[PDB]
Amino acid sequence: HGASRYKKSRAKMRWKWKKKRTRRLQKKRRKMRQRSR
Amino acid sequence: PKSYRNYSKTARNPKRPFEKERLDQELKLIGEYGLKNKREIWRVQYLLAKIRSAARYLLTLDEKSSKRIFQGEALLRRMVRQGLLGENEEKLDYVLGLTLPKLLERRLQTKVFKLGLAKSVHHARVLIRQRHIRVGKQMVDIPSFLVRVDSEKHIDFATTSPFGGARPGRVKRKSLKKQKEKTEA
Amino acid sequence: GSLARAGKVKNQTPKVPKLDKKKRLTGRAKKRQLYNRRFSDNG
Amino acid sequence: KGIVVEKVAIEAKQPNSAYRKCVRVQLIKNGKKITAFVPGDGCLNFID
RNA sequence: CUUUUGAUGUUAGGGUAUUGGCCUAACAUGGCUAUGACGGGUAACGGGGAAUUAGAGUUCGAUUCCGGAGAGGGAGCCUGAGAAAUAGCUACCACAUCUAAGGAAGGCAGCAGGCGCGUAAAUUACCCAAUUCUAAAGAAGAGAGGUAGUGACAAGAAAUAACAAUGCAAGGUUUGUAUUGGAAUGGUGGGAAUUUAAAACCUUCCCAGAGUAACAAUUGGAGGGCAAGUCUGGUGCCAGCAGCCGCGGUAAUUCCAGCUCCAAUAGCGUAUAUUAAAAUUGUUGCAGUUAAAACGCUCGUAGUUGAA
RNA sequence: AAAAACCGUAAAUCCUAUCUUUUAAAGGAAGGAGAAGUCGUAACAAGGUUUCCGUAGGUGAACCUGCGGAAGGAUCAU
Repeated sequence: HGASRYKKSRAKMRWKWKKKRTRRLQKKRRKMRQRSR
Repeated sequence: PKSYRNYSKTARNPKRPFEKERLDQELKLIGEYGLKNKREIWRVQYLLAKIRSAARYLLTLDEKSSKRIFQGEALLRRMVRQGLLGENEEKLDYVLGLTLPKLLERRLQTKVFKLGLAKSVHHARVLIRQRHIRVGKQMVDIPSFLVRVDSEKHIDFATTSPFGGARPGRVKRKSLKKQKEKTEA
Repeated sequence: GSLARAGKVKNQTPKVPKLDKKKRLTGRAKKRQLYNRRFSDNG
Repeated sequence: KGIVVEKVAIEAKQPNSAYRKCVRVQLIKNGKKITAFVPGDGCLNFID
C-alpha cells in the first residue's frame, strides 16, 4: 500500500528487498519494452 | 393508460420478527381480543401510530396557532366521534394516551359480545360472518368495522336472521320430520 | 473424479409415508388452541 | 440460460473434506464460460 | 480552447413574419477558461414525482399528465392558415413483396397477432352505450376511448368453525381438554329480479345445498443470529447441509428420513438491483501517536475565514 | 412542357487519418489458489550477526555488504 508499509508483525519478507526485486523486474521489463516498441 | 384510482397499503411490517417479549405480549393481546391473525393487529398499530404522529406534529406548534386550533380540534372531534376519548379527556396528552385495548374496544366482534348476544368472542366473530346482525336499518358482516358512540345505541340482531322471526330453522330437518309425521298419520 | 456416488444417501435411506393424523386446524381455531394451551392451563 | 457441457468434480477448503459436483456452462446471452454448483444430492444425474 | 470553412464585434445589405453572422461584402481582433471551458463516458428524454425518512439526505423517474424528438437513417419538396407531415410525395443505401420478366407498389416505435431476442410480458374479442373529437355538426365515423378476455405485477376485505352435555387436568363449583348432535352459514349446482349497446360479475331472492363440515392450506426451518428437539430411525469425511461461525472419521441436537413443534399465512421461499441498518462518506455526524491515514520543511496566488 | 446552366440545399459510394469498444497471437514475465513435493534458516527471544529504513553493488533463495539514518531496542540512568 502506501508509505505505511513494513510493520513486520505479520512475519513477512523484508520490504526493502521486496522493493529491490520489484525494481529489478521494472528494469528488465523496461528493457523488453524498449526492445519491442 | 393507467386507471386513475389511488391505492396504498394499510399494515406495516414490524421488522425484527423474533423478539420473545413482544411476541408473547402479542399472544396475550390476541388471546384477550380474539382476532384472527397478526396482520390485523399490525394495521391497528399503524392506525394508532399515525394518530400519535399527528398528535406530535400538532403539539410541536405554538399556542393560539391557527394550524393547531384547526387540525387538532378536527382530530379530537374525530376521536370523540369514535368514542376513544371520553368527556373528561380533552387535551393533547390525553389524545396521545391511546392504547391498544382502548382502540380494540370499538370493533364489532368485541362490541357485540360485550353487550350480549353471543356466548364466545369467536362465536360472535362467526355470527358476524354469518350476517345475523344489524347496526340499525343496515346489516353488516365485516368484523373490522368500527362503531361510533351513538352507533352503539341501536345495535341488535338482523331483520332477516332466522333467530329474529324469519324462516324458522333447518329446512332439511323440519321437512324430513313433517314427511315422517304425515306418513305416520 | 469419482462422481458415481451422487444421491447415495437419498437412495439408501428407507421410505415411510406420513400416516393419517388429524386435519390440522386453520383460521382462528389454531390461534385459540395455542392461546388456551399457553396461558390458561399452565401455572 | 446456458448449455451444460461437461462434468468435473471440484474440491473444497482444507478444513472441509468432501467433493462438490460442479458443472461448466456456456452462456448464450454473452458467450462465456461459468462454473455452477448443482444443488441436491441426486440432481447430478437428474440433468441431461 | 474557438478563429482560412463565422470564431467575437462594428458598418451596410439579402433573407425571413419580425430581430440577429441567419447569410453576403468590408473592417476590427477578438470571445470562453481550476467558480473545471474545450473534450470523453452515461447499460442518460427533462419536470412536477416514486422508494426510504427521527431530521438531514441517497437512490429510481420509459411509464395516467405538461413539454421535446422521431416514425429505417440521413436529405429534399408541394399543397395547405398551420407539416420540412410520413396510414403526403421525391431520391440513396440496407431490406423486402408481386411480377406474364416488360414493370409496379412498401414501411406495425397505431389497435391485434407472427418471427427473432432474451428470464421476461395479455385477444388477429365487442362497441362508439360513457368521455370527447371531425365535418356540410342530432340520426355518420372515432383500435382516441369504454366493456369483455388472460392475468398469485402489486393492493384491500374475509371462510377452512362456533355452541350444550359427559369423562381428564388444573382450581375453589371456573377454564381448556375425546366422545356424543343438533342449531347456523358460507362454498357449489340451478332459477329468477336488477345490471349492461349485448353478454358477463357483483348485488337480492327461491330450490337443492356441510360431520372425517373428503367442501382438508401450505412454504421454510427446529446448534448459535433465531422463535422453536442431546426426540426416534438410515449414512458415517461419503452423500451432503450451511447467507457467516461452521456439522459430518459409529449417540450426527446441523446430512437423507418419521413424530412433535415452530414463524408466515392465501401466502412464503430463490437471485440480482436498492434503501435503512451506515455515526463504515459522516453539513448537524467519522478518523489521522501506536489500527487505514498530517505532504520533508517553508514562502506563496486563486479560495476560505478576519481587532474593537 | 420536356430539356439546359447557374450560385444553393445536399442524399449516397470510396479513399485518408484519428478516436472509441471487444478479440487473435509463437513466447516472455507476474499474481492467486490448490496438494503431506524439493532446497535452505531468512524473520518472532540478545532468534542465535539486534531489528528496520533510504540508496548502490553482489549472491541459487530466503538474503549480504558499503554509506547516512530511526528505536517501532536489547539502554528512559555518574
